[PDB]
Amino acid sequence: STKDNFNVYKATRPYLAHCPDCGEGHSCHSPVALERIRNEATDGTLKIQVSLQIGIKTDDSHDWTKLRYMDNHMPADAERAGLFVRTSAPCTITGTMGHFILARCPKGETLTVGFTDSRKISHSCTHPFHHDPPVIGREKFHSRPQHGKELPCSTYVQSTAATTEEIEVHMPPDTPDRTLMSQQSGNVKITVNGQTVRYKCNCGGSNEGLTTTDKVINNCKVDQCHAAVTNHKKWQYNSPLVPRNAELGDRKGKIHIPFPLANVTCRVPKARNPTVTYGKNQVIMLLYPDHPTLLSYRNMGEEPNYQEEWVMHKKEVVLTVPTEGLEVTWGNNEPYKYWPQ
Amino acid sequence: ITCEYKTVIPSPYVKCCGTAECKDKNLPDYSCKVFTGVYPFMWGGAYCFCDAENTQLSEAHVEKSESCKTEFASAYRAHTASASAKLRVLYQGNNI
Amino acid sequence: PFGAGRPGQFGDIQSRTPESKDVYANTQLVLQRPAAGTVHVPYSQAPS
Amino acid sequence: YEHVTVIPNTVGVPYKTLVNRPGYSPMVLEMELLSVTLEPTLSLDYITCEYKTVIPSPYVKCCGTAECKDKNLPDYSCKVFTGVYPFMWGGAYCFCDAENTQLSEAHVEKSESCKTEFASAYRAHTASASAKLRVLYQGNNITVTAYANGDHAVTVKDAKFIVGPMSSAWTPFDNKIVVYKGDVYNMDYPPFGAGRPGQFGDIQSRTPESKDVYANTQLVLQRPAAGTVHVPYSQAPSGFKYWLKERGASLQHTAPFGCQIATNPVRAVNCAVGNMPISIDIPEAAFTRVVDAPSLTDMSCEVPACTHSSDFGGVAIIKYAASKKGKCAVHSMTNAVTIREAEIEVEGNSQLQISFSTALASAEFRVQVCSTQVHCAAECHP
Amino acid sequence: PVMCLLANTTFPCSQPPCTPCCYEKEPEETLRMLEDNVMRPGYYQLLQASLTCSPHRQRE
Repeated sequence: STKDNFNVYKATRPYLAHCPDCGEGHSCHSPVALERIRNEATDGTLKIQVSLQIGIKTDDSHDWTKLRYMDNHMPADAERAGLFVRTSAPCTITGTMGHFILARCPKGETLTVGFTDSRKISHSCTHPFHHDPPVIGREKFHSRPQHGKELPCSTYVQSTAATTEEIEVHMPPDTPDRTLMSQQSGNVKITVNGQTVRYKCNCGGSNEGLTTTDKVINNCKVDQCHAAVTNHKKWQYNSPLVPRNAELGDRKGKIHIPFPLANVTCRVPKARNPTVTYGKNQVIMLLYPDHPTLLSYRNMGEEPNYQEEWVMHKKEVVLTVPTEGLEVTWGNNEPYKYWPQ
Repeated sequence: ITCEYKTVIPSPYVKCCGTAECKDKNLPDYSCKVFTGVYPFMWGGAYCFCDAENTQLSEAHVEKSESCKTEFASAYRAHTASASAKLRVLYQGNNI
Repeated sequence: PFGAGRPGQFGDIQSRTPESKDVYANTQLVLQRPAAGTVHVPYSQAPS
Repeated sequence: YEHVTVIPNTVGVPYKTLVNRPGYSPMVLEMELLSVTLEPTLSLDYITCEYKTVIPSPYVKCCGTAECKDKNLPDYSCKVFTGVYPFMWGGAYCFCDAENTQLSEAHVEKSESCKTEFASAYRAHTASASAKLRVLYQGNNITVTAYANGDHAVTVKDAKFIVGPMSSAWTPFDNKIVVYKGDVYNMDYPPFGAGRPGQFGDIQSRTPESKDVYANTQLVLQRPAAGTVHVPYSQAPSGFKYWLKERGASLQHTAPFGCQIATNPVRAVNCAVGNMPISIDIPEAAFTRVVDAPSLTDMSCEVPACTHSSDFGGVAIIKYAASKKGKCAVHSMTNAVTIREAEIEVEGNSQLQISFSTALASAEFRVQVCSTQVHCAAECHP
Repeated sequence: PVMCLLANTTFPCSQPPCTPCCYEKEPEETLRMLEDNVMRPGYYQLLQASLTCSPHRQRE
């Protein structure tokens, strides 16, 4: 029994869609077209949606080392290792499943997603995207600590499971193909090749029809005709970069997606406690930050007079301690309280 | 409650050799426009048989993003607070 | 207030409850004419 | 064109407003307040209900001394009674004549009824005023629901409506309120952990799902009767049961200005207090130019029947000479007289019939049909 | 009992009449059926059953 073999990818397929920059600023019908970039995760993780499907082979089988993309009319297999994500510099890919990629990217103004096909030909899609993720906590750090202050943050979970979030899907539109038509001496010959072809000619007689068998259009030229293969057996993401199917109305399905956004915990480092010296209603701190650290302070009376500054390097701070008291917060550390003697 | 919005844009209705029609849909920020004189191309050539008289119906609406359950801000009307106190009393050599 | 939110500002989208099906939206969403021979839905909208 | 008027905050009274855009034929709009809702923001402090005195089987320690231990339970009471000799049907329960002890224990918790029968204590603050207004606009009745703050703009058939701000900020609700089913009460309820025995709040639960509850019921365990197995006790009766009979009439019956009180959500409906300003931004298309509207001449008015009352007890027949066929607005130029009809159809040398309301015994009033005025003389009877 | 729709009939969402291998047998018909139940609360029960293939000509 294979009663637990539910595979949504048997119904869906990778596709070709519009990309404004396929390299060198020129637009193309991309097999790695960018659909949507999600940046709701406060931890800085990007949830990227593309036209291809990662971790799935053409036979619908799941294989993490493989990737499937639309090659002209038919989907083809490609290596997962060849897949790359970049902004101003390369990104760290944290998870891949179907149309979705999880990536940790450096600061940038564009977002590029690419891969290398079977023929060793590189394909990429560039979209303008301002990426500069906000700071988690009060300290701008580079690497993730094992221990630190536990702060609330959101991330896209690395779980391959699809249970909460979803996308709209529908049948793809008719796929135009000029190779279906040929010039039989001085007429039009439409060869279906075991497919359902929708044809239309700028000639008399039986000029149109949804055919399953070969058709001939006598007293007609090849340029006067339009031929397209219909796709009623497959599903495709409801993409605004692909036209809607003309035959069916507002017909649509829905499928669950991997990596949903969830509330988690982010560990942040606590900046080293500064060298503190005292004076009459005055506190002097010698700040030695290892990275940008936020310093904030307020009076504990009627007039708090809240002040804040990002401390980048070695700086001596002179603060007035009123009779009511002074509260000082240095980065992710718990607030220090000062009172006059 | 407020959160990040999502612009829901389905596949555009490209009516080949015809004129598409926009209808008033009761959806938040519903936008509909029919563009005349379109001639769109796919990888294998032109999508429409006709050179002229093709229309593209573009439609969009706004709804809550998938993030709204996790990332959100709540707007509250705050009135007359109840004051509560926790007091430690050293009573009969014991802390109560 | 609800139904008074401005585009690109706090309240551009307003939901009475987190479970609410219908929401208020004022994001200044304007659909644009697609590029020559291109299938896409270009638009102008005030950011979140 | 923005038309601004002020109507009294009274529900079920149709008001006529004359819109006069310069160079455009007069427009008569009928406005009626269908409902005025004052919904306060509620913050649940606690819920109260009937308490349950949980008394298990007493521990009768035969030939020994039982020991009471401090249990963190609401109104926990424990007492060990010495010199007991209890009997059951088949004789004495204990082998020993003397040295037998009975440990009696009890605690208070929410009754099984607390999910069904309960009163909620709320902190009520700054109410948001809302209004439902019926407008006779272009021969059709339109409904406008807006917050009466003078900021919430509601557009119906291209006409932008701005309702309020309310002239009176009055509310029938105090800072602290108590809700029982469909009834609301203004009550300075005791705070959580301050409830008194036999009074509202003897038992207090922060939420209806709360496991731990506050209890002050004056529960005191008594010595059992000679040779009897039972747990006698003294306790102040249910404060909630006492409040249910001592609450008096709810806000629906006691509130001034004829307030109607509803629950789910808690709100004050149709409180007849102060006035309500109305702003209507009428679109360009709704108006008809004076030249495009019929011109009326040779006007005469006759009143064959009149009774001065609160309703339309007056009848007036107005003769006219119209330049062309079309719709004309009907309006009283005298504030002491009001006309039922807002718009009538005119055609050449014909007559119109209108219904009017007045309190005057001798009513002399002017009627403006389109852009021409006519004097009406009426002798109204009691 | 969660109910789904197929033309003029109602059926349990987890049990479509096309089972087993709904998609393998009739791919167009299966997708059309799923599209007709997109608004139904038991859509994901129908999606799971329709896109699962445990054929007869198999040991396990």
